Amino acid sequence: GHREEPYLTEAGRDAFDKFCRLHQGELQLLAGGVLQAPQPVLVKECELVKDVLNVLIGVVSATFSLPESISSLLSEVAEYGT
Amino acid sequence: LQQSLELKRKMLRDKQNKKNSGQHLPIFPAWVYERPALIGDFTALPIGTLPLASQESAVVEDLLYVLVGVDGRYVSAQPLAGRQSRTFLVDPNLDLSIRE
Repeated sequence: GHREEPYLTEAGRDAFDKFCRLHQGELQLLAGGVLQAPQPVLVKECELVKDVLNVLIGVVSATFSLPESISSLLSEVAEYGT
Repeated sequence: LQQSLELKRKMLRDKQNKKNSGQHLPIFPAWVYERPALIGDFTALPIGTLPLASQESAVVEDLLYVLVGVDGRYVSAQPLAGRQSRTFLVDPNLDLSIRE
């Protein structure tokens, strides 16, 4: 056996997140320092759920002060707690 | 904390010169007021609270003490009763979610 070198559209959860930071770096190069969009990591899933459910109680957190599309998904429920 | 003894002396004098026929109105002895016992307020791991899942279990048992009158290891009751809104001092280096 010598398998079919993971076709892209099926191989994710590491290779897609690697891949997100690749297209992010590409856009940053096409801008050239004038974009500089970091933090393509961090953290986990369940603790983020307890975090956002805590935001509904008014609570402050590590990312709530007072890929990369989770900021938009997070704003939709952040403005609920405000 | 001591001006209450002045208050007790004034209300003592008021009832004393008012009701002049009976035997002397009852009093407590002074130590009942002077005890801190009767008022409800009076190896711990210096890791700087590293472990995130263990911080909840440590602070909640300090909470289980602080709900009923006892300063904790990480929470601590400030030495007022100057005022009446008795504030508490949590540990600085905590998870801010937990500290909040």
